[PDB]
Amino acid sequence: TKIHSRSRARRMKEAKRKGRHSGYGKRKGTREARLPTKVLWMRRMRVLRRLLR
Amino acid sequence: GRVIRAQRKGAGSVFKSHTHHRKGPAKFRSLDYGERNGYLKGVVSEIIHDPGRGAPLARVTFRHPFRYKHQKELFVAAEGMYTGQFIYCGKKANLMVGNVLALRSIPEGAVVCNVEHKVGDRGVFARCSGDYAIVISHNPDNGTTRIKLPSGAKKIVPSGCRAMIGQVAGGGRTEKPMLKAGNAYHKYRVKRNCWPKVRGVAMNPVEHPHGGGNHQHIGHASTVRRDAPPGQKVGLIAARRTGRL
Amino acid sequence: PKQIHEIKDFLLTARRKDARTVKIKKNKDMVKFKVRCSKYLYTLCVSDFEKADKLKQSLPPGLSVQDL
Amino acid sequence: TKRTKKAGIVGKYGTRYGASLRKQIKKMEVSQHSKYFCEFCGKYAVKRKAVGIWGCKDCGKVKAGGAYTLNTASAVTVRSTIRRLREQTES
Amino acid sequence: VQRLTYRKRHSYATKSNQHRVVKTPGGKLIYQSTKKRASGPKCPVTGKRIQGIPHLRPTEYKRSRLSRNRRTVNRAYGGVLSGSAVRERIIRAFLVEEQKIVKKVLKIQKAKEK
RNA sequence: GGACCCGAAAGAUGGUGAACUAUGCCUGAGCGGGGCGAAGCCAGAGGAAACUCUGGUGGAGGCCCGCAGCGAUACUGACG
RNA sequence: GGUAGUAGCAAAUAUUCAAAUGAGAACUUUGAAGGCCGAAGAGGGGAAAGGUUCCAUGUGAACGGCACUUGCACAUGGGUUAGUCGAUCCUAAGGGUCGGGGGAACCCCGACAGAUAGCGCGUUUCGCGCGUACUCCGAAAGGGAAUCGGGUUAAAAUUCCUGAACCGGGACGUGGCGGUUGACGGCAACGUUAGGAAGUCCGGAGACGUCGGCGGGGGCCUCGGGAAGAGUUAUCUUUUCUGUUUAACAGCCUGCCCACCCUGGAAACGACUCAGUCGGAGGUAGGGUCCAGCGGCUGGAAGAGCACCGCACGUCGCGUGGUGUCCGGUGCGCCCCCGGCGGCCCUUGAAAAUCCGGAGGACCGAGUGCCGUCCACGCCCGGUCGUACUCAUAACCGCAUCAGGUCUCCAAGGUGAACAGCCUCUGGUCGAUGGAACAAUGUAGGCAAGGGAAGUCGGCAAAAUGGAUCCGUAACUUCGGGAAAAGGAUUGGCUCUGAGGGCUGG
RNA sequence: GCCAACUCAGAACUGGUACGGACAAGGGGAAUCCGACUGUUUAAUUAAAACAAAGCAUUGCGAUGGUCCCUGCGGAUGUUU
Ligand SMILES: [K+]
Ligand SMILES: [K+]
Ligand SMILES: [K+]
Ligand SMILES: [K+]
Ligand SMILES: [K+]
Ligand SMILES: [K+]
Ligand SMILES: [K+]
Ligand SMILES: [K+]
Ligand SMILES: [K+]
Ligand SMILES: [K+]
Ligand SMILES: [K+]
Ligand SMILES: [K+]
Ligand SMILES: [K+]
Ligand SMILES: [K+]
Ligand SMILES: [K+]
Ligand SMILES: [K+]
Ligand SMILES: [K+]
Ligand SMILES: [K+]
Ligand SMILES: [K+]
Ligand SMILES: [K+]
Ligand SMILES: [K+]
Ligand SMILES: [K+]
Ligand SMILES: [K+]
Ligand SMILES: [K+]
Ligand SMILES: [K+]
Ligand SMILES: [K+]
Ligand SMILES: [K+]
Ligand SMILES: [Mg+2]
Ligand SMILES: [Mg+2]
Ligand SMILES: [Mg+2]
Ligand SMILES: [Mg+2]
Ligand SMILES: [Mg+2]
Ligand SMILES: [Mg+2]
Ligand SMILES: [Mg+2]
Ligand SMILES: [Mg+2]
Ligand SMILES: [Mg+2]
Ligand SMILES: [Mg+2]
Ligand SMILES: [Mg+2]
Ligand SMILES: [Mg+2]
Ligand SMILES: [Mg+2]
Ligand SMILES: [Mg+2]
Ligand SMILES: [Mg+2]
Ligand SMILES: [Zn+2]
Repeated sequence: TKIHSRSRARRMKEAKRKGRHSGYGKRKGTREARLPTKVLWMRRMRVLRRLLR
Repeated sequence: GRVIRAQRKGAGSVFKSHTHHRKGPAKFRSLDYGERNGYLKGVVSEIIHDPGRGAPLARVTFRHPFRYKHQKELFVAAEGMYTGQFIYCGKKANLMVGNVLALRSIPEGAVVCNVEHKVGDRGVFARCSGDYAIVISHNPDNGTTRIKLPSGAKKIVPSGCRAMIGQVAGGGRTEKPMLKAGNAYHKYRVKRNCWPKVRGVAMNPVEHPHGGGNHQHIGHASTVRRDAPPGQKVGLIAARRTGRL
Repeated sequence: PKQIHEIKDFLLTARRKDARTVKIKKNKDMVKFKVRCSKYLYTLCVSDFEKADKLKQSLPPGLSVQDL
Repeated sequence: TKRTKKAGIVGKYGTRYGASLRKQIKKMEVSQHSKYFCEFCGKYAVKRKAVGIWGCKDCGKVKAGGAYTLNTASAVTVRSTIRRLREQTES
Repeated sequence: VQRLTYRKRHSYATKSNQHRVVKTPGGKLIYQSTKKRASGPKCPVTGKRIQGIPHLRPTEYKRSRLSRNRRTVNRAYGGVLSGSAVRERIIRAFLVEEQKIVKKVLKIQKAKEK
């Protein structure tokens, strides 16, 4: 099979996890589209309710 | 020179009623000995929606008078009835909402619905949601009763005709504005192909007496004869008057 | 397919008329005995090879035996 | 926070159909979507299933009522008239 | 990323043309027909499911295909009415008969008095 | 009378088409990702009270941008 | 005939090198290179429609708008295998009818004017009891009895081969089960492979809209480690790539979200979801029952498939042997299925065949055999027709190998909000007659100093604006909007800092 | 102690001020006329102010009936009120 390596993708993932390529000039979707606040609220509610329990 | 829409209605085949999802005709029990002389008890099992009909319908189960089986009926629901309620039909049934009684046993001033015209026809009058008939007076001599119909007309019917105590449920439906064509579309989708309606003055002369002209206008009196032939009888038929009150 | 968990039931199944053949498979950690009947194939798993040899010796004379 | 000054439920219609029609339909929109007291089980669990049909979530009883309210105004008057007539007949 | 095709000459995604993806011992993915979800027996009085009976297609309940214990409940009206409904029916029958006897004896006493 | 030859727009009679298109009915199938944020609900602040305000939650609409689908405004473009 | 060897062959990025065959090669085949389709495809299948176009061999002429050694052309042969996939069965909108009513008649209405078909029990084949005028057509997408891997052809396969299952029907034999004539256990939910029964009656499944959130399962995607092979290696790279599999069916286990049962009796109210909601009509709590599963283990089943490493014939052994197929993580990810809530309706979103269950108990048997038995095993059978192939920038229609039209299933990586655009992997493909030149005029696509609509009927066309983050936003208003009003600022790379979680352990 | 994900917000340094570097992707404002709006329309010269629409109003009708089809017989509205 023809070569299609994932090394560049993995290196980009590492750089992103380090915080690279995440500025305002690298964003196309809105904050909601990138990560809905509903998801964050659900996560927070689950975490806090589990802690209280 | 073309058959007009009103004329084409009668042939049907696109103007027939839409009855695929209907639950069957709503009517009283067939008049029999028990209802003529005593009373027969039934139990309301379900209150259901009948597509194309504003009033809800009630499923009632009766014990067959002389057979070992269940007698299932579908009545037009009167407001206030509920599942598990006992329904009594007959001459000796108590005067309570939901019971079906012969008009001879209903005192004057009572409110009734689904009133029979002929003894045993199982109900033809005051069947729509929020509608009712009022018993006016009884005539023992000729065995007839006078009632007031929803339209205000007073009709004399034999005192043996049956009627259900109370008014038809679902009243007040027409007071809510629809606000949009889609609601009317949904309403008439289950009734018949009678919507939308095209104004006669919007047509060409060939297909309507109101058609034609360089301006939109009827061009002659919109009041037509009672004996005007089909295709010519359009507008306000046999109007005794027109305009505001 | 069905599994027989007892050597006694395995012998009972093998004794009946409709038992056609018996297949013995030698796995690393156990020995499998398979009997072909009319409706089902019955497999008995024996963890110890000594009891497997005893069972092989105990197979009815009239039943065909194959080694896998 | 106060999301709407006066629209309330009819805010779903936006700026369509006119203020008067929105105000007129507000009453029906509120009433038909509200919970009603159940006489049979003493709970506020009666909800409209279809026009004129009102079922209780708790005890499962289903009642035939008004198109957009559990009890129409004329229903009480009809009940009172029928009760009076029945009492007169029984007496 | 193997892409699949229908195994039968049905080419539309209807309710009766459902499938699952299964990996065969040959190392390839393949479709397999799956039966439509069916609701099990329901109690007409309460409207809730009848316990002790699996939810299968009507033909899967056939006697030759399903064991008797799986399609039966050991109680009066077993498999048809729920336990609470049966209890209510029994209590109602008993109390109504008792009240009928009470009415009869009351009528007899009233007739004797008059 | 076919009436020197050829020629109408029409009229009549009897049949054939809803595989295109129009409409009703039955039974199936299909339609990214985003924006605005109505009811209902939670908490807090101000106030003598009435009541008002704030921050969240939720996801309504013949609502908006827009992919597929459906359609076809302009170039009065190409072709003609 | 002239027109005239003239008009034309120009959309869908693109070909090149060597070799083979052949009289003849830009166009056939092999290999290499350079490109395209880019998963809502130029890939892999079906429905309709076509009808042999499918596969092998060969080829004068015609045709394949240049050419051909070639082929969807021509000629000679071959090819479509079913109890399990469909039709077949059911009924939908509707269609066709008896009788009756009309009609000169062809015909019209259509169960509406009427001694219905018949259906069960026992039998001297006769008796008894039920019997509301169509037991007909109508869906290769509605409903619905049953099959799975592995292998195999030039061309067929869930149809052929092997192995392993299932469904329907028939008849008996053995064993087992009940007789307290018609089982046992659990307080209960209910459990156990069996465990009476006829007319009559009743319930359920089949059986159903749409939208939104959340949760579970299968497949895919993705990260790490172990081993096997391959790629790069002037330098670096324990790194880059590939594959590391488990079908129907049988048993056991498990028991989501709900639902249900037992104990008990709650305000200082508590429990609880993303959202809701629930509780003296009995919550919280403790303990249980049941339901789904495309969940787990085992049999099937490693003997198979795949990868790798060897010996051998070396013209025809579909030959012979070994090693491995292992252990974890992660998620508003994508496709499908399921569960449970919530929103919407003057819209409430089929029927029947068929199957299961239940109410009743006429009637029925014996003492070492009788009467029953939906239990297990054993035995026999399973009709007719369709099945090749294309499904389209040449296999359907459009007079054609026409840039049009024609229903639907599957759907990888990167960027990115994104089945947007752009690039890539699997698969496919370079098929649009070729060569030389680079005049005018055109078609399509750009740029242009200074001015900026003076052009023109008219700003037609083009240009300008555009994503995201922060600040800010007027008149008017049906108070819902206007609104992305308007108007401002920022955006790369690199190195860091801070915040936002899960499991285990008293 | 062992694991886990990509979101958000800040700070230095740095490049010819480049940085939504391709792709992707509103021009905006002040008024007049018509139609309320969404929807529909002359397949192949007109998409519009035309049609429809919710809202408003009028007319007939209680079944031995209103409207309509049919040569006749009988039918549609009507599983209706
Ligand atoms: K005419
Ligand atoms: K219409
Ligand atoms: K109109
Ligand atoms: K006119
Ligand atoms: K006018
Ligand atoms: K059971
Ligand atoms: K002449
Ligand atoms: K057609
Ligand atoms: K349709
Ligand atoms: K040749
Ligand atoms: K006749
Ligand atoms: K007929
Ligand atoms: K079918
Ligand atoms: K096989
Ligand atoms: K259906
Ligand atoms: K719903
Ligand atoms: K299967
Ligand atoms: K029984
Ligand atoms: K075939
Ligand atoms: K086809
Ligand atoms: K100008
Ligand atoms: K001018
Ligand atoms: K729209
Ligand atoms: K519009
Ligand atoms: K337009
Ligand atoms: K109009
Ligand atoms: K009529
Ligand atoms: Mg997103
Ligand atoms: Mg006018
Ligand atoms: Mg058609
Ligand atoms: Mg737009
Ligand atoms: Mg797709
Ligand atoms: Mg060929
Ligand atoms: Mg006849
Ligand atoms: Mg039949
Ligand atoms: Mg919605
Ligand atoms: Mg991924
Ligand atoms: Mg092996
Ligand atoms: Mg019984
Ligand atoms: Mg033709
Ligand atoms: Mg991304
Ligand atoms: Mg006539
Ligand atoms: Zn209640």
